[PDB]
Amino acid sequence: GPFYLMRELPGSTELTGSTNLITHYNLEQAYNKFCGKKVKDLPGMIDLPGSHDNSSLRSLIEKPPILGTMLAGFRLHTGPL
Amino acid sequence: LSRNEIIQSYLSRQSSLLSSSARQLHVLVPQSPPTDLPGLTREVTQDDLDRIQASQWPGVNGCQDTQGNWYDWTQCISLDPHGDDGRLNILPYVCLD
Amino acid sequence: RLSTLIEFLLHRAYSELMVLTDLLPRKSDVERKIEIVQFASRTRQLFVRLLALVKWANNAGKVEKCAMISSFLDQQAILFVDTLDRLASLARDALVH
Amino acid sequence: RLTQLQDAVNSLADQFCNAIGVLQQ
Amino acid sequence: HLEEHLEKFVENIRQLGIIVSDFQPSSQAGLNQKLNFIVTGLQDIDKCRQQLHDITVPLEVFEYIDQGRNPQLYTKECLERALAKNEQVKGKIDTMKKFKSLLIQELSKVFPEDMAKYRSIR
Repeated sequence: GPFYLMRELPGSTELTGSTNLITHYNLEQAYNKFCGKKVKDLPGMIDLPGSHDNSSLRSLIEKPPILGTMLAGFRLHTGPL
Repeated sequence: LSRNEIIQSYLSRQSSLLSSSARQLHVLVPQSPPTDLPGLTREVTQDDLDRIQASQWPGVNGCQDTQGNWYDWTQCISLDPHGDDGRLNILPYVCLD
Repeated sequence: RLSTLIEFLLHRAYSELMVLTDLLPRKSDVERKIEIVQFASRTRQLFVRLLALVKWANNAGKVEKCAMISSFLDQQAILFVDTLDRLASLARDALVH
Repeated sequence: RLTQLQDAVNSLADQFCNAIGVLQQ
Repeated sequence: HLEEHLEKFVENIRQLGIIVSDFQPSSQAGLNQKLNFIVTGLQDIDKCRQQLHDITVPLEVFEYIDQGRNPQLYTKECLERALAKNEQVKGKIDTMKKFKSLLIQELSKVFPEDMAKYRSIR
């Protein structure tokens, strides 16, 4: 019977999985740009702007990121050979 | 707890079905407005005592079933509620050895 | 903020490299102080490239945290379903008891 | 009979459990 | 904007200092000295300009940048994993709904009363 049945009815909610997985936060454009970039890197841009990159240097930079001008000018004389 | 192997899942169906199991289903029994002691206040009526001992009472002394076969409490009823080969098996209610 | 602290740390590292180059040119040889200065300059260039990469990461697409939160919500829903199943398991333990 | 009924009720409740488990899996 | 230009100028000054150290004694040591002084002054300027702003990026973003990859790499993989996860839970829910509809049809075939009560529910 109706009594002691259907303890409660939930109602309507928005937060649900949807076919538009991309628009959950409205980034359907970020995913499109990601797919376009995949169909086409930072290291490449750095090697194009300059020369190349390394390994110990990257580790030192990561560790650093985690952590008398006249005399300096004159001190130049090291006989640079 | 992952389970879900086709073999592991298949074992579950057989074990569960075995414990559980054209109508061939028991005759519907309706409302019981006069109970022998509180409902009808007919406590110790001699007809009731005679009926339980020898007459067929649909729910006090047995289960009627359909097709007319009468199964007493001691007996085991074999019936087929689903439309399938497999048949439900009500073991005896009393089971007096 | 954090990029400012990273730039300050890079400037401190550059000052330390300048002091090391001073020591090398002072106690280092002519063909040694130049090499030490070149190494310190390469390290400073690597630090500047790392700072540029940090800026590009602080910029570009700012939805990474949004996607992470969505994935966390999905994982929480899955964990809630698993907890519901385990609750059914403890309920059936109480039942067979 | 009554033990069979209790086991059948428990298996019905388990039915829910295994089905949902399979689904999540 | 201005901070990116200052970083590019610092990178150019570092490249020039490396070239001067690698080349010959003829390169003016006073020139590299003034370049280093101007670089230090510009860094103090890069600082002062960027001393009160933002405050975010508490993520392995630095590890991905130092992991020989750009957001155009590690961030893409993370977004793809999140998209796979969200697509999978939707498949979960859809299959659950399908199984529920199947069992609803079966229980409607079972009892007419249940059909009426689930029609009242719907």
